[PDB]
Amino acid sequence: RVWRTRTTILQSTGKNFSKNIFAILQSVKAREEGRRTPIIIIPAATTSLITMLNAKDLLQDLKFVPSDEKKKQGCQRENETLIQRRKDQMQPGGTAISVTVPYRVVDQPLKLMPQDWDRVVAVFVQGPAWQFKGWPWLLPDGSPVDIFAKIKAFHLKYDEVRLDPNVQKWDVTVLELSYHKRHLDRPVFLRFWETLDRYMVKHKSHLRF
Amino acid sequence: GEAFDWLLGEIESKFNQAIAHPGEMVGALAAQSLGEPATQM
Amino acid sequence: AGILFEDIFDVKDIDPEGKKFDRVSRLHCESESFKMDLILDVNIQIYPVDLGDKFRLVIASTLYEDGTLDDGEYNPTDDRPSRADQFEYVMYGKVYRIEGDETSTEAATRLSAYVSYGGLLMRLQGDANNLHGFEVDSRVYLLMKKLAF
Amino acid sequence: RDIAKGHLKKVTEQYPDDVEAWIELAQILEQTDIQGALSAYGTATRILQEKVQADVPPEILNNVGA
Amino acid sequence: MNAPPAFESFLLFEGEKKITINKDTKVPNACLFTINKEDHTLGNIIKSQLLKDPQVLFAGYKVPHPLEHKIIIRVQTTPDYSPQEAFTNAITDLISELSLLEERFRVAIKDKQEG
Amino acid sequence: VLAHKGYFREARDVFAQVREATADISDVWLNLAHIYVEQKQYISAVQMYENCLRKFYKHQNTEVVLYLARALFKCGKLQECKQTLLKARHVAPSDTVLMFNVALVLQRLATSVLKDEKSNLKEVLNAVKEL
Amino acid sequence: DNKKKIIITEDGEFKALQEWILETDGVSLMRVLSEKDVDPVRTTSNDIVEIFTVLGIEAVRKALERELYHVISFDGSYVNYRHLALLCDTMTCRGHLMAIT
Amino acid sequence: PSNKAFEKKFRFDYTNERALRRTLQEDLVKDVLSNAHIQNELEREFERMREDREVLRVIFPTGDSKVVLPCNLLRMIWNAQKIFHINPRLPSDLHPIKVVE
Amino acid sequence: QSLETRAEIQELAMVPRMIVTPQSNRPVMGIVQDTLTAVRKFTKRDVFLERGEVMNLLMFLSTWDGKVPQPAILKPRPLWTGKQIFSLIIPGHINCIRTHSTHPDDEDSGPYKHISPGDTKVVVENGELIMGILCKKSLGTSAGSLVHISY
Amino acid sequence: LPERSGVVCRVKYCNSLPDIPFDPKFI
Repeated sequence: RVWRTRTTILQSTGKNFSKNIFAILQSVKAREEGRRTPIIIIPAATTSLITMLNAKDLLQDLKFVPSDEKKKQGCQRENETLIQRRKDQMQPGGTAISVTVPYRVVDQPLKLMPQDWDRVVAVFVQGPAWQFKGWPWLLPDGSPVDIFAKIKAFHLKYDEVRLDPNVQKWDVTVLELSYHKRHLDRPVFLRFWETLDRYMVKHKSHLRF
Repeated sequence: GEAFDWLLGEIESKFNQAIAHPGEMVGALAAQSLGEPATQM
Repeated sequence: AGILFEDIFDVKDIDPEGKKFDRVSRLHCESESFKMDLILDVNIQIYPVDLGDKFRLVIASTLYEDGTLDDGEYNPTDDRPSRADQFEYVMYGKVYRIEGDETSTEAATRLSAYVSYGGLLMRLQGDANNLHGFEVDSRVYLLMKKLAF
Repeated sequence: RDIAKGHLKKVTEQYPDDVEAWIELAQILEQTDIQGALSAYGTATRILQEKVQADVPPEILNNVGA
Repeated sequence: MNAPPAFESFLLFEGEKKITINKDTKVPNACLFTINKEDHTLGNIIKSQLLKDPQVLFAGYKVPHPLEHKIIIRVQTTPDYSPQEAFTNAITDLISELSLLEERFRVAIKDKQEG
Repeated sequence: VLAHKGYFREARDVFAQVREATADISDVWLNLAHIYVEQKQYISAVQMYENCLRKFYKHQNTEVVLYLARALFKCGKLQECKQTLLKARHVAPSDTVLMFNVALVLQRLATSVLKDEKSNLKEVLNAVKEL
Repeated sequence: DNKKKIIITEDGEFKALQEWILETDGVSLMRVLSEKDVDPVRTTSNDIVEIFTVLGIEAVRKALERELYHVISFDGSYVNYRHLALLCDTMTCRGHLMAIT
Repeated sequence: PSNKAFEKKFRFDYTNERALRRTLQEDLVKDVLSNAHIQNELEREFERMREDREVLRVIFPTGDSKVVLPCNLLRMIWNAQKIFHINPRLPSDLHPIKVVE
Repeated sequence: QSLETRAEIQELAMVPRMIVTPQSNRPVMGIVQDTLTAVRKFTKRDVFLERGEVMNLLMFLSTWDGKVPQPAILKPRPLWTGKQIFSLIIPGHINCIRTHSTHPDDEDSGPYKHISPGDTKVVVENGELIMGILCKKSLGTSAGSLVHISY
Repeated sequence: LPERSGVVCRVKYCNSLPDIPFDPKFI
């Protein structure tokens, strides 16, 4: 009695390949037969914690600066907040080198050109809905939800201040800043860039940077 | 380096809150901190 | 892609020190091609495994074959194609530690990547060329299937 | 053959002193479970030597060797 | 002296809404239904029925304080189906289930007696 | 045949099923390793060639050792490639292909040492001799 | 260990040494301290009144804080050193052992 | 710390060219390998810790390493590592002089 | 009986301001008595919950942000681990290492040091429970306990 | 453009059949 023969030596212990491989061959046979700009928001109203004048410190240097001194210093204004920033990013083989292409954060929204308006991906809110009047996606009833419910918003406030009732009802990310501990600012802004990057890469990666 | 700045900032912050507050009745606290465990003996 | 690792393992020992829990047991497996060591806690109640069982283990960074990078929240209603369709047992968890034979003079030849699946631990100990996508504090999926041979 | 394997397993479990049932089971196990076949032939050998007190047949020795 | 009268578990006061809906703020498509003067007899069936809805992402309930006659059921469904209708339907057809049970039990009873 | 036709994804799926069914066919490991090289997954391929050699051959199969050398070369591991090709040449010293590949790896190593100004005198003198 | 001698090794290890110590019933700290072969640096009475008469008010502060810590730490419980230091400072603020009576 | 352990844990030798590339980046290791001022500052810091060693050994004899202090440095460091995704497997940009100063 | 007194009480003697005591720098309020037994049983490695049971337990987190965590077991059936829900309770991003009561002393020396066989050695990172079982060692009124770190 | 000279190695996808099994015979 012999159990291993010329036929059984070639066979698998229990798996059948025919169904899987013929499907693969059918796919191959079918082939042989031949069968971008993104956007983000900020508040223009001058009582806001982030302003058109200190914005580039908060977002570029990841450094909080009271606007008090910025106007007291006589600081001059940009037409809008668009950065061509350097940040060295690691290749899938691990070597880091920086590359950037237009991002626009909102500072003077109604001057915006027809090409750009509907680009919002993430959004810095002040609170009152009048901040968005005339913005596209604003619902004709005056409701801004088509922006905030589909887009990851941001709102910059002091840690101590009781959250704004519109913002708390709205789909907006709160950022808590200290009055006196300047060192705690950097991780907050890092969290901002983290969340913004998550959003851009998951939902607006096809937009160009 | 980015984290090292933050750590030095946190160490002073957490240290300054640990400072004894003027007005603290440390005598009453000491008396209670010694009298309370004496009840468990 | 997003497949951080993948290999055929065969179970060499179940809870060698004796069963510490009822619904969870250790699998002391060794791989066949990359020659990896593996300690894995499986819910032995829903997914019973025996000694000498061979299973395909595919620690993946995401479940979408297009590699579109999930966001870690649970939502069962989704028509997108998922790797879970061709796998029997699927876990989720963080990598919480990576450990090798590092020396002050040269890098590690071997790495042990630790993963915690919401409490069930794992340790994938191999050589320092396989465990490269592993980076502490990052989500990973275990995607394993027993082999009908 | 799988049915026979099941029946002989029940037979050997009910009557472990039946040498023939152990040998027949061993002959079936040779195809898929070498350790099971060895255990079956070893049991038959043990029963023959200790209880029948007869020498081991050459066929069993050959099969154990294989 | 401070015993509440037993009726307060089911009798409606002046102004009490039988049910109050409030949108939940932390996520889209999620509401909080607050039943006044109700308990686990109504909370477990609605919670469980909501879970059979394949379009219900989250469904569950709590009694904010057992001596408070208020319960909170929370529902959150896919964006293409409001929680309101999720609740409405799960009761629309839960009523049917109980009527179907009434009809089937009534026939089983008449079938047992002299049958 | 699918791999030879260049349908490496489909061929991978076929060989992956075969390896799932049996661990004892040497050619299945080689075919998988070849696909890993073609998919530029050199780190995995090198490991499969080494484990294949240790598991199925009681002697150094020069064709498999050459495949390992090819993977190490594409991986940029020129030092390991040199040593692997020398191991193959020690077994089959008359094979001009092994001699050619050794000469090529030596030239690449010298080219690298000479291209990078960080290289010291002992290194550069060795590179000159290798060239 | 607090009753064992502890002396640093040349390589820096603390290396406690066990030495025969005599634990008396009754006290005469000054006479015992002056006996030859008695270590005058560590020998102590565990009796604060003796400490005041033999080593003075500051020595009293230190000795009182240790004995009070000893009783309060016997069952293993812990009290922050602030409360012991404050109590011992007040009991010795006026240069004499001010009883809490 | 023993005499040998003190060096291996707190010296920060600046002569081993190979190791510094493991811990620091390429634009830091030539600053610590060529600049004499940085090496002198690092040696002064080491002498400072060597003196603090003797200070601690006279403050806490008996090797009582446990202490009560305001900020939990180990935990704050750990919070920092998790807040910035430090990844303790890459070379860090923290130039040593920034730490000493 | 006056705002000046209510304010003083609210800002000096309010209960949460009294969690940590100057007497011994440790907490004096902790997870104690029955709920400590329940949380020990709940944080074991072999505790699993259905969607139906977790979606009900999350109803009781006040500070929950409303997004159900990805279950530690997705197939063959969605299953959440006890530690997974308990991570939702731990506030912010706490980082501490504690040891469960039944931790073997000879475990930190041998292998399985960072992967404990018995699920001892509580490890909480980034505000999540990575390993361990909670008991008085990590939730009680003891120095370095989890509530102490939280405070 | 001159193709950068690679390692001279022809990749062969093999399907070598196993030797015929002359296993010991059972009686």
